[PDB]
Amino acid sequence: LTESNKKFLPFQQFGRDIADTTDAVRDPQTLEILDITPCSFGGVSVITPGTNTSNQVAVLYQDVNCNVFQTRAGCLIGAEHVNNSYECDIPIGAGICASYQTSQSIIAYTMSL
Amino acid sequence: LTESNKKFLPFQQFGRDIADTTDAVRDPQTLEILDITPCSFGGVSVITPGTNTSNQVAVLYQDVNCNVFQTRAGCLIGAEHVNNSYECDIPIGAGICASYQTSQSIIAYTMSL
Amino acid sequence: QCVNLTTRTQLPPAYTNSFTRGVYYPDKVFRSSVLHSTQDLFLPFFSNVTWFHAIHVTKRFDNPVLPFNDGVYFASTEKSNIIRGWIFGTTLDSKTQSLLIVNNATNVVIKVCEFQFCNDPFLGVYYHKNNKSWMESEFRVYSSANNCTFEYVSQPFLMDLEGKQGNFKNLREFVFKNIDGYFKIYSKHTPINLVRDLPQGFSALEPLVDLPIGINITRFQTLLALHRSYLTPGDSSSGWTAGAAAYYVGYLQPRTFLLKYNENGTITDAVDCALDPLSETKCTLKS
Amino acid sequence: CSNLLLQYGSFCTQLNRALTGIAVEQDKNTQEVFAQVKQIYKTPPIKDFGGFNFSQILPDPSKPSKRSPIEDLLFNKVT
Amino acid sequence: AQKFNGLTVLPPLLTDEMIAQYTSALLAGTITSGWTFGAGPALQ
Amino acid sequence: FTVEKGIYQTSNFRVQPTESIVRFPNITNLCPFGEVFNATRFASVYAWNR
Amino acid sequence: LGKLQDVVNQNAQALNTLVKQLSSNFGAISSVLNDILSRLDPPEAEVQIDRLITGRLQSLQTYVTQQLIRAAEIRASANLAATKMSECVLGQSKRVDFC
Amino acid sequence: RLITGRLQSLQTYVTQQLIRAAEIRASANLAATKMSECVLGQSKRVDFC
Ligand SMILES: *[C@@H]1O[C@H](CO)[C@@H](O[C@@H]2O[C@H](CO)[C@@H](O)[C@H](O)[C@H]2NC(C)=O)[C@H](O)[C@H]1NC(C)=O
Ligand SMILES: *[C@@H]1O[C@H](CO)[C@@H](O)[C@H](O)[C@H]1NC(C)=O
Ligand SMILES: *[C@@H]1O[C@H](CO)[C@@H](O)[C@H](O)[C@H]1NC(C)=O
Ligand SMILES: *[C@@H]1O[C@H](CO)[C@@H](O)[C@H](O)[C@H]1NC(C)=O
Ligand SMILES: *[C@@H]1O[C@H](CO)[C@@H](O)[C@H](O)[C@H]1NC(C)=O
Ligand SMILES: *[C@@H]1O[C@H](CO)[C@@H](O)[C@H](O)[C@H]1NC(C)=O
Ligand SMILES: *[C@@H]1O[C@H](CO)[C@@H](O)[C@H](O)[C@H]1NC(C)=O
Ligand SMILES: *[C@@H]1O[C@H](CO)[C@@H](O)[C@H](O)[C@H]1NC(C)=O
Ligand SMILES: *[C@@H]1O[C@H](CO)[C@@H](O)[C@H](O)[C@H]1NC(C)=O
Ligand SMILES: *[C@@H]1O[C@H](CO)[C@@H](O)[C@H](O)[C@H]1NC(C)=O
Ligand SMILES: *[C@@H]1O[C@H](CO)[C@@H](O)[C@H](O)[C@H]1NC(C)=O
Ligand SMILES: *[C@@H]1O[C@H](CO)[C@@H](O)[C@H](O)[C@H]1NC(C)=O
Repeated sequence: LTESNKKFLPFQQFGRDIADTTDAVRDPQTLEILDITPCSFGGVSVITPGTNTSNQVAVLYQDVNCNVFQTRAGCLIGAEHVNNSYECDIPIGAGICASYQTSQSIIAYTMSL
Repeated sequence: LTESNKKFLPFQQFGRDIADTTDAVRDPQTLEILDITPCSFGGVSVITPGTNTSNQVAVLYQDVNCNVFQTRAGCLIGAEHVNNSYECDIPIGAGICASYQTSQSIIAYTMSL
Repeated sequence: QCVNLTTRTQLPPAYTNSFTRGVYYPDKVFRSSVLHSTQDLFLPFFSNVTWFHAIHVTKRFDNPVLPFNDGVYFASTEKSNIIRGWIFGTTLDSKTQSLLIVNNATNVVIKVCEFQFCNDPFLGVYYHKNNKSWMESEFRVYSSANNCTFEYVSQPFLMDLEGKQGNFKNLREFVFKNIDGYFKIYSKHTPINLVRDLPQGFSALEPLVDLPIGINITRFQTLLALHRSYLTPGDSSSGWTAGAAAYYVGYLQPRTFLLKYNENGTITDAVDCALDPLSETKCTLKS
Repeated sequence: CSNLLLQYGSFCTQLNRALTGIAVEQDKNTQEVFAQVKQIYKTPPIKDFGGFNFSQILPDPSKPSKRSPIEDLLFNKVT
Repeated sequence: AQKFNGLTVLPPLLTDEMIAQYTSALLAGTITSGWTFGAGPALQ
Repeated sequence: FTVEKGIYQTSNFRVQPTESIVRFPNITNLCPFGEVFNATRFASVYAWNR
Repeated sequence: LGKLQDVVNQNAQALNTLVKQLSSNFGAISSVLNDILSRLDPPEAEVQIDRLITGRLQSLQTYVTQQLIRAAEIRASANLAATKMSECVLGQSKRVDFC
Repeated sequence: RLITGRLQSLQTYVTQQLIRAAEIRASANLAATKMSECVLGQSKRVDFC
């Protein structure tokens, strides 16, 4: 229930959108306009270096907002972020991939074209 | 109920496969392992020379195992087999076609490339 | 009949970790070269499992009435057959059908009845003077019994009644389940040379007997056997000896398991789906 | 079960015809790719092509199969 | 939006900046080398 | 009424079984009843074994 | 080989899914149609039979649609391969970065 | 019946998206050929570029 910036006419109780979903309801306690947004977004994904290469994995959340790196394609945990760029093999989305390099651990970086 | 060559652990009665179908049941008579295979396979088919050319036909079964010629693509009856090869017109399968040649009857042969 | 014990210094129970243990056949069908996943109560891998001691050197003897959840895992690194059997029930006051699965020196005895169960039943072994053999004489498991229906004997099972203090040489695992009132037994003897920290090797459990009882259950407790040699005065108050043994009790939870069936037809691996993200990835791809 | 299937026999007719069309389309795909020429040309017995070694793509008579060593390596690679 | 009912939209692997970079690289190759860069090393 | 050259699928072939076997065991168990006849001695007619 | 392996694995998994569809009840009280006939009378068990018919019809229709789309993709790839054969194999093609 | 209706709607949407994806794949193949021919060289195909 976020703080909205749009006011209603003084005769309405609900509020819908273009997609016809009730996402705005006036609070009867103090006539406060509050927005509605669902919490569960997307699923989970697992980054695996492969068989006979490593054993540890990295878990990627699709559209969930949060070692731990907040990428543009959700939340990525279990893979450290490094500023340099190499050629990427395991795609993730939004221009950043993940790989297993140098011990050695799973890293995430912006791909090189 | 064919005679299998795989032994069962002495606590099991049923048996399945990769495709999850019960195809091996242990017979409780004297502990014999017997496989299960369906007896009905595929359908029937007909070879017709066409109109204004002939009146007889040749019945072909898709995969049923048996004048009568045992082809690779099932059982073909009503069409004699000849060792020579010409260009083929009516396809049957597995490199063998059928045609109406020299009286004259329906013949089956390996196609020529 | 039964007698009461005397208060003494005991040892608190410890907690240990399982290593790919508690895997049995979930059905009675034959599967070869297929990775089949089933929903059934198993023991989760790498879970903190309870540990109970049975060694003398001190005077450790603990037999709590643990609650019987939906399936239990009972593993013992038995060496000299110190443990005897198990008892079951809800209140143990001759009001319900209490089980008694014991293994005497001549034959296994399974009889669920309404035995007048005491506070701490046990098996007593006495060392004869003229005879150099350990023989069981104190058969104090219950006070009396009234009525029951089921009784099973099976084939005779021979065990050794002599207790030692050396290292263990065998490992026995048991799984007890109750689905729709049907009692399930899964066991397999496995040789090993270790004292603790159960190996990471894999071994499935095959059913032995499948009891159609259909009764009520919620609690369980194990039975132990102590020795009465010439060193101890022979009274069950403060002086006794129990040899050396250790049994593990684990509780089964409903998790999907991906089994590895080889070309022979036995389970080889039991990769999970709710333990590790890598295991979930393995079991979602069925590979 | 068959008695209630007369109410949906047309659906099974469409499904069977679609599968037959798919099968004959798969059959016609091989004729459009490999049957480009209507004359089978034999490889000459002379293997002196100015130094170009063609044994890895031409069939070899050492094996009963007509596949090339590249094709035999290709057949076993896929399942 | 269209995401409130579980209809999540997957972001593309390549952003618009990377596509623009690819187009600029192709443009530079086709004005500075012609077709040599498309069939081998780039020749001035 | 006119059929051209080619393959045609008309119907299906099903091999209907003609015999059925439903025997579950190889033999059933017994109970001790031969001692009624295989006995050292029998009873009389005024007081017979039941 | 990636291209040659997908066309076999997809068909095999579609066949496996078709087999798996017969293990579901589609909201009925049983999966196998023989069990309901043996345990219930045909006048009463007609609705369960019809529900199973509708479920199997839906699964078969989805399989047919998937196979038709796969066949269209295979037809496009076969046309591309035939053109590649007739251009790069049966002669020399002037199209740059095509062969 | 709600399950069946939602399943039917989802299946129809998936079929429409698959057909659209096939058309997009054909268009992308055409665009790739155009990029390889008209851009990465000079194409002798008349009325193609
Ligand atoms: C063409 O290449 C093949 C490679 O397969 C050559 O065959 C090899 O020849 C060497 C030299 O004697 C042998 O040691 C290898 O065992 C051969 N391999 C096979 C698979 O046959 C062949 O000699 C070459 N021919 C020409 C004319 O260059
Ligand atoms: C994620 O949440 C944190 C704290 O709740 C917030 O500071 C951050 O702006 C959020 N990220 C986005 C993209 O809104
Ligand atoms: C490298 O990454 C760190 C991470 O915060 C950043 O502060 C730094 O500016 C980066 N350096 C370069 C050259 O990108
Ligand atoms: C078949 O029956 C006989 C009794 O006539 C029995 O002895 C034998 O063990 C049986 N065979 C089995 C159970 O395999
Ligand atoms: C067909 O059946 C005959 C006799 O039943 C048998 O000899 C033959 O091997 C069978 N063919 C095949 C391909 O199994
Ligand atoms: C065809 O000719 C070959 C020549 O050896 C012979 O072996 C074969 O039996 C002949 N087939 C028929 C059907 O005459
Ligand atoms: C040991 O067991 C307890 C209770 O089951 C649990 O809370 C604890 O996390 C376990 N220890 C470890 C290291 O997981
Ligand atoms: C062993 O105990 C059982 C009861 O559990 C009893 O029936 C049997 O007679 C005992 N054996 C001996 C040798 O006393
Ligand atoms: C045994 O006796 C009790 C009476 O205390 C009775 O409630 C119970 O039903 C009896 N059990 C059987 C199997 O008859
Ligand atoms: C079995 O026990 C449960 C509670 O544990 C009780 O609700 C149920 O009525 C009992 N059933 C019988 C047959 O005693
Ligand atoms: C299982 O059977 C196969 C085939 O007989 C054999 O090769 C394999 O060794 C057997 N496995 C075991 C553990 O005996
Ligand atoms: C009685 O004994 C005879 C011989 O000992 C034996 O053949 C027979 O089967 C037994 N039983 C009956 C019912 O006659």
